[PDB]
Amino acid sequence: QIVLTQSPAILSASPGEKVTMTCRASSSVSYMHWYQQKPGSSPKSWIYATSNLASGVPTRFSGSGSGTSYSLTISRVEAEDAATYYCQQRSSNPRTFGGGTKLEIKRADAAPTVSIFPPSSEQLTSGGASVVCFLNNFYPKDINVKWKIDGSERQNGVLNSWTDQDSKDSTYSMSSTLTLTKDEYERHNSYTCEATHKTSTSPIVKSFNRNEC
Amino acid sequence: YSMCDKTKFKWKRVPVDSGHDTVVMEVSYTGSDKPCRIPVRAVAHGVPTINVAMLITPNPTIETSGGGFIEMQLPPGDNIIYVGDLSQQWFQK
Amino acid sequence: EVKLVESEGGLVQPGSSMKVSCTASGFTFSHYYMAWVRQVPEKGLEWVANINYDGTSTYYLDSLKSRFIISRDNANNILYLQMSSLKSEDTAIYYCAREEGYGNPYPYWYFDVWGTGTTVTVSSAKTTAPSVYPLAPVCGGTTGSSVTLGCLVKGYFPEPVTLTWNSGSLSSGVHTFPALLQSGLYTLSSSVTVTSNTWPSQTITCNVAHPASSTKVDKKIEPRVPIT
Ligand code: NA
Repeated sequence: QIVLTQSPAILSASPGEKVTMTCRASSSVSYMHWYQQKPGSSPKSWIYATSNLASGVPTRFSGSGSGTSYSLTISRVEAEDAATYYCQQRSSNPRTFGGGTKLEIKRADAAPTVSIFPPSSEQLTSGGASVVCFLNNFYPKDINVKWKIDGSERQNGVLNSWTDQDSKDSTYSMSSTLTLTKDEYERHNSYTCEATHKTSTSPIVKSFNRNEC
Repeated sequence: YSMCDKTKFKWKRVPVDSGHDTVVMEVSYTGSDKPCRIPVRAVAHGVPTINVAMLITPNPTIETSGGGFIEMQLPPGDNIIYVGDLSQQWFQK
Repeated sequence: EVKLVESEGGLVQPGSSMKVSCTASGFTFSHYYMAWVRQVPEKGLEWVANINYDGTSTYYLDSLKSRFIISRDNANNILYLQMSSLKSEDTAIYYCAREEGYGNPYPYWYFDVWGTGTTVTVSSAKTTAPSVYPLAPVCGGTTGSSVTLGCLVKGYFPEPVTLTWNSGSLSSGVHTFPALLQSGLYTLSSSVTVTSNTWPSQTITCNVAHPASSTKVDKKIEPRVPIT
């Protein structure tokens, strides 16, 4: 089966500039098609038969190529263009898909909005205790989180999960969960979530005390 | 001209026999990119890669008002007509 | 509009069978070739099968030709995929898709409409329902014109679950985070931010469904009170 090589794997660009992503085939093909996919939904026809735009696609997009080398170009990128784009050939049996190019849109640096949550009464009744911290709507994607219990750093039992880029404001978000047992949670009082981002040398700190209110 | 949006068509008069071995039909269009060219195709049921719609109306077009009138001749047998997203079965002779 | 809606997936043991379907509306179904395409974790998209107008011809990916059968019922507007002797390598998201390009050579043809997708999991593990926990702010509360609430879905298998806020009537200010795997079980969380004059003067509800365990839960977010 024909192998399709998309480059780059991640394309990062500032709003207003022109970009080009490429798809190379291991053997010659007579047409190439392109599809767009956003997180949580299915792929969508974007360009068909090398250079024809699907219904609703803005004329800032175009496509070209022949033989073993095809491409897709955006004249002036916009925030809503953030997505993954796949190429596909149907000239040889079986038809095959490329690996995708993810488009990221740059914006001004932004600090996160931080919120902390103690374990729920229902989980404490069941015997567990999870402490959750939300770090929302920041840029760029790199960020660090540190947990502190009664003033001492804790590293075991932390799980972090990042979203993909928001197509409305070009930001990212991340959730961090610290898991303890009920008795372990009941033996300490202060719980702290600290977020360090390139927007400031000092961290953003949120905390609570177990026995208050 | 540029092609109309294939997803914005509606049958106005479904295909019928013209009385002289051709097929006639009428459609309507709700897009705002007017005027534009209408995409028209037809295939034999067994051979879907070959267009057999021999047009009597050259370059059917949606103007800034009114609908679209299309007339074609088809080979004998079972065929399928495509107008944008619209479709219709037609048996000839 | 043209629309394709797939049936429910589920979990099945290696060597067993399963059947999925796809219901079409908004076009004349018998006038289009149809196909199945799957999305595999950490590998991408891969074509599976397709079928002509009346079902007299079918085509398969060579490494699947013995385990998969595609068929259709034109009068009832439905497409089928039947799987047997399943392997772990068959776990994926399966999409229904319509073909386009008639009147041109085959290399011109493409997929112009795609379905919503359904997940099939091939495993020897047991189904586990999740626990759903509401996350209200710290007691005593904070000032400010906005408040953030949370929802934690912990310890389920297999994927996926569906989470909404107020049955989908809350869209802006929502962040749902990708699930993570830990010791064989998944966990997921979500946050929503509303104005201080929104909650608690209006009810806010986390809606969670897990088909494989037949779980459906609606969790209201309540202010914290001391309990002994
Ligand atoms: Na909101």
